[PDB]
Amino acid sequence: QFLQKFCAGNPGNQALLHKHLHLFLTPGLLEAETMQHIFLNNYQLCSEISEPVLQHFVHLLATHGRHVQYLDFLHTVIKAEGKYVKKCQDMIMTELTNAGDDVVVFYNDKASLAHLLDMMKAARDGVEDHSPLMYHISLVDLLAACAEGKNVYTEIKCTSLLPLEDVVSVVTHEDCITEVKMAYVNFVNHCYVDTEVEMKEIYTSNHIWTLFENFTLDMARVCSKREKRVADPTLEKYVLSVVLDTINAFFSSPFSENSTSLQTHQTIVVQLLQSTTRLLECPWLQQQHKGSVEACIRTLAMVAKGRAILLPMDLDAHISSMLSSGASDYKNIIEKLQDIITALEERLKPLVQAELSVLVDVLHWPELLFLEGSEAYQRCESGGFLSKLIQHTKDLMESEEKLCIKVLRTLQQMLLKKTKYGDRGNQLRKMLLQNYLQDWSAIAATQCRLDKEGATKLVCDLITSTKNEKIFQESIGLAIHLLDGGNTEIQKSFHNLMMSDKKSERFFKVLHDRMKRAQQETKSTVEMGTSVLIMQPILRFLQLLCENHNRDLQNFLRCQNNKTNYNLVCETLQFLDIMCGSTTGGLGLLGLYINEDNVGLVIQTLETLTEYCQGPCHENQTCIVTHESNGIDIITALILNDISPLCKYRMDLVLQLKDNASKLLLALMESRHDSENAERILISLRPQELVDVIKKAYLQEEERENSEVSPREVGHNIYILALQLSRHNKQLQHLLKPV
Amino acid sequence: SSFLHIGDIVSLYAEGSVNGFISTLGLVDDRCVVEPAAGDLDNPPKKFRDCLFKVCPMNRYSAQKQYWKAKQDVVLLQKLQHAAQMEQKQNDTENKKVHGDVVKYGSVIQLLHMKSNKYLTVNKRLPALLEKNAMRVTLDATGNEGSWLFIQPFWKLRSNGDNVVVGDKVILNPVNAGQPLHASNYELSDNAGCKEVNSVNCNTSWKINLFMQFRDHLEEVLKGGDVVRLFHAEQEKFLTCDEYKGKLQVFLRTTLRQSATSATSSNALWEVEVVHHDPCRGGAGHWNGLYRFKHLATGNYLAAEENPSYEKIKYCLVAVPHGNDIASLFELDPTTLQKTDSFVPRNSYVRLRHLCTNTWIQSTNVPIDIEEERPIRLMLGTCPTKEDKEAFAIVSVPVSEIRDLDFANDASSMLASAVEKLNEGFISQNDRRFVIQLLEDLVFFVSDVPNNGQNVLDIMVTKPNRERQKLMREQNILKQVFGILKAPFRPLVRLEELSDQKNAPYQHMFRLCYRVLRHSQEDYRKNQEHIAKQFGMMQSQIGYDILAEDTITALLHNNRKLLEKHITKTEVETFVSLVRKNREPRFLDYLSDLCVSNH
Amino acid sequence: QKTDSFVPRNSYVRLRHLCTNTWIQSTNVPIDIEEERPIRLMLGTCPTKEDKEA
Ligand SMILES: O=P(O)(O)O[C@@H]1[C@H](O)[C@H](O)[C@@H](OP(=O)(O)O)[C@H](OP(=O)(O)O)[C@H]1O
Repeated sequence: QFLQKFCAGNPGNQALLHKHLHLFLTPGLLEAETMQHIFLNNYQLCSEISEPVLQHFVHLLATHGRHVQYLDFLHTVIKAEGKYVKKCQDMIMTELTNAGDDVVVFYNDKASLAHLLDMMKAARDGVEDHSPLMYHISLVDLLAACAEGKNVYTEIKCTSLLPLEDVVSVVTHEDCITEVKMAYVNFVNHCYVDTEVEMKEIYTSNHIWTLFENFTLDMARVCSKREKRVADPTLEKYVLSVVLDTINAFFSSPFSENSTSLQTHQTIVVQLLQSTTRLLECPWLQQQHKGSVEACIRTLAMVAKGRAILLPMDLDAHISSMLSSGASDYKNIIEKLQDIITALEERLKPLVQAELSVLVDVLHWPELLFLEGSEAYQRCESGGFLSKLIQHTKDLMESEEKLCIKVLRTLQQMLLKKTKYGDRGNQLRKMLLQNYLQDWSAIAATQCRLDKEGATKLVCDLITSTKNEKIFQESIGLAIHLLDGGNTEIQKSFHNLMMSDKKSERFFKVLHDRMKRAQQETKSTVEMGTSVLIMQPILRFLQLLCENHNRDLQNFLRCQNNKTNYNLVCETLQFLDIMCGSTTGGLGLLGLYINEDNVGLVIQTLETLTEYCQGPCHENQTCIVTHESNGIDIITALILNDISPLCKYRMDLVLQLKDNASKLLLALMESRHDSENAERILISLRPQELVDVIKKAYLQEEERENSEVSPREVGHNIYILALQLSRHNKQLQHLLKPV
Repeated sequence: SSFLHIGDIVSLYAEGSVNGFISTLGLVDDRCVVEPAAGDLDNPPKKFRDCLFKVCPMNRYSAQKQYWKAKQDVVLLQKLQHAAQMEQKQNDTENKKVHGDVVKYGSVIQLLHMKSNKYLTVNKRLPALLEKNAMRVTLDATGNEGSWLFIQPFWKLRSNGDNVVVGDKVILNPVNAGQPLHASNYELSDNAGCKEVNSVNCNTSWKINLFMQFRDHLEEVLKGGDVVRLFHAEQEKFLTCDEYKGKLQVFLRTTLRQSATSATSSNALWEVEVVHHDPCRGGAGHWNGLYRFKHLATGNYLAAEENPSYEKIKYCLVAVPHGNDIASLFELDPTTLQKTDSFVPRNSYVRLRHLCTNTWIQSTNVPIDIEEERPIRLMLGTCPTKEDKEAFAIVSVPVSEIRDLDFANDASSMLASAVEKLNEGFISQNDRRFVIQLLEDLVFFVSDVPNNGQNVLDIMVTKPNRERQKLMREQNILKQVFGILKAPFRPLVRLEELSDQKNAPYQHMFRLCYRVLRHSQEDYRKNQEHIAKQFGMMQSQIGYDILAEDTITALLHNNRKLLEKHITKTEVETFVSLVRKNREPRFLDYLSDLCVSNH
Repeated sequence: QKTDSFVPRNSYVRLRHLCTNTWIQSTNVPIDIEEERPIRLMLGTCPTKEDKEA
């Protein structure tokens, strides 16, 4: 109990107690309640909740029996601070389905219905704290919450478990308890009215009207109860929240256009409308509930006018009137302490950066620390501290994650250009440097020093074998920084490493599968997903590796010499095709998909593709042009089709994209003397549209004021491509000539 | 054994909870069922045409999906349509290029039903009819992304990257559903003994047998399971089998048409089956081989039996239901010289020889219906000696005619079942609804107009169809409709009681039947005469809200002969009497139309 | 396999007895039934051929 009190309402204490979770990961109701309090009202831990915990609790429920504590824990885990977790919902539903009928029990049978009635009448006054009825209610609520997510299979399974016949038989029964009514109404609202199924039996069934008339009877009971001071909070809250919610959801969907056909349905609608009118007339209704009631009444009114139902004139004028009406020293010491704290934090901002800078510098020159002529000084002169640091970084990859991350980060800052932090920061750095120690050329020299030291081996061993996303990202950044500037020696060392190394396929395998997951996430999606963000570093790393027209590296990337061969260029083309929408985008719908968020990634992908093609490389050119996915068309669609959404409020990006696409096409046809490339590109490129966009670029040049890339060179590049293409197209040659 | 090349025709066994070939119901039904009672691997089902699937490569439907959404601004729609057309043509080009390649475990394949020409697609956004938790599996002609299926190894012997071998067991996992196909144990209410195939987690193994190779699927060959007609060159007549006096008889029909080849009838359609060691294997037929002939209309096998007249001939041809006897095996001999023993070319004259009795088929000039005016049936019998002049050309039939015949045969079967049920005197609401659905479907089929949700008792047709009308008449469907119209008034329902709501559905049913009797009699004289043969029944029921008067007027609208025969004092008196009762202008209009015909 | 060539290594095969014309097969009957945690499974030959057993 004390632990529950201590970890309630404060995320910090909740996480601190959750750190020692091995104590509560054991059978016991009290432990389950305590851990439920630990994972209550917080989203960080719930989102990152490990699958084994849920699996163990499901197995516990299956083995030790049915209890409500575990169901309550699952319900709390599903919803955190008002936002559901898709992952947790998925694992919970899968585990429940795989558990079997023992864990999940539904009283949908005649005998089971009689048992439900017996349990209900046994708890007529109120639901007991622990009883099978509570377990059923909790299970129904959990299933409804899980079905709230957008998963078709889960909704189908929920519908199969509880057919509409069961809910009408139980809810509409002569005697029904409030808890079951609320749970079943919520289940219907979150599993029947709102679904991705096309059949949607609810919208084309008379059962929902039976539910509606039952709800009207319930509201009549509520009003009569208050008239006689027999107010029941459960009935009031049920009618106020769930009855109105389900009524609004059913009557607001656009698929109920033809549902209202029977005059009896119209009478039920009138009864519901006057029911809401009676509800708003009384002053007991609360302001927050008044808003929901008014909204439901509005929706019902739009439905009524749309159906042109002839309501009674007196109440019809009444509903019109309502529609028009609604339309219309201790504290002082604390604050002073906070002020001083923020002031000190602002003041000390540059000094810390200077201290990290001196750390990097000291690491760069460890020899000065020792004395001249000492054996340790000789060791540091030729490698030494840096060699041991790099060598041991791989060893401590698993022992300490934070230490490895920090070592990689400081190594990255070592290769970065120097910068000034300020007068005070510079002075502090000078003092620390003197006390402790007594252009592109420098960056290249440092990169070569790391190359000799063994940095390439460290980074390669990190990418090939690392289960931590942060370490992989830092390793990729280190590779980028080492390759920055198109060094011709780091690339050679990297190529030697891949060619002569037992791992071989492992590094390319992790790169390849990461790219595959990236395209899968992009396809599923259509901010940005975590999977797509990591794609920019990988593309930049590949482009830098193949920079300066390194033929051997391009050939190796296209196809390795190992037993298992993985290509990265074709995956890059496929990824661009998927991101751009494929055929549908190239047809003219490309502009809709492209937005400001993903423009930079597309630019980087195009840059990498043109770097692959350049050199020139024939094999890469044939692979890209003759790809199975037919991605090349999108490259053409970039220049032919103007991005209607982005062009209105962002032009520089559009011109940059067009320029990159033109460069990529020119690189594809840099030294192609055959005709297959010409025919393939011409199929997508309509000559008339090509010349038209050429003229459009000329006349559009006027906007050079706000764009650093002038439309003139993009137009000129397109014309150069047209000249290269006209060699195999007589019509294009004729059109390309001047008037 | 051999690899499963793309294009081969296979049969998918359903070993697991329920074992049986995955067949599909006829008509517009898009439901696939595995029926274990029909047969097993050793004994195949009698109707071995609904269990054949062709394996096809990947087919992209992105632009097609977008076009469908656009259908369910004009320049954009036109561009999308052009996109769908170019994407389709790219699809066929890729399919032709990839044809002949082997299939590997973990690859992507689509199953196309040869009979229905519909892909076996799986829909994840709909639950199954009988198993809610299981997602839908149905046949779609155009296909969608659900048609994609991974073939995976049910055995540990085969791994990803290996080549599939015929006769093995595999698992079919749809690309989107991610749930293997399962043959549930939920029997379908509509058809007894038929289970349901749904995409859901299970452990069923789909043993992939082999029926035809990719190389043997050439259209220039007489392939096993093909359907052809046996034209007689000397007598210029088509071989036919028909019900005559309670027993089916095989004969040579005579026609008065100037061109004998134009006497095309659905009863003369025969299917050729190559007898191989494997019961479930067909393939191209060779000159040195044994063949069997099946009748699509009735499912009977041609054979020879002792002739009581033993006339000059010893045995006579006859239809036999069973096909496992040795009396149904026939060898085909060529009439010209052929290079070695190669595949039998299509549209080539051949001679049929019986294996058991070593006798050669021969025509005879003795009519069987001697007690009938204008004999049209000529007896056929086998003579021990060989006659060179007697050869039977094997003429191919267009696939369309087969499709209409398959549509009509099942419909006739269920109409006959409904007629028998009505004759018994008991019927259920579900059965009545099913028969109503059948009647409207038949109306649409006869009209041939696409279904746009118009009134069932109101449809416009510009060009009546002749071949469909002939198929409608000669499959006894019109006779079954007449039985449906006549049997109820014999009493389950009464004419005056049709107004009452209790019998309201029956009245509607009858209207449909009358409409079924209206489209058939349009520009075709034989159908008009056949329907008019029972003019008494239509006259008896005229007056009630059954549309009998409209059918009669249409029947006699153009044909003068029936106009004089079926119009006399009595019927005009009945028209006057019902005019006096109803006092409605429509009957006056009908009389005015009857007054003058053909302007 | 192409013709009758050498048996490749690491290849699945089925064993058949010459004398009795029977095919080897696994069985789910432990031999040490009088012993906790049976680990030995009986093997026997069935006249019919099972493809899954390799
Ligand atoms: O041109 P008309 O006046 O209609 O007459 C045609 C023909 O003279 C026969 O009556 C009949 O052929 P059969 O000798 O085979 O009966 C044919 O129908 P068919 O299409 O059923 O052959 C008719 O269409």
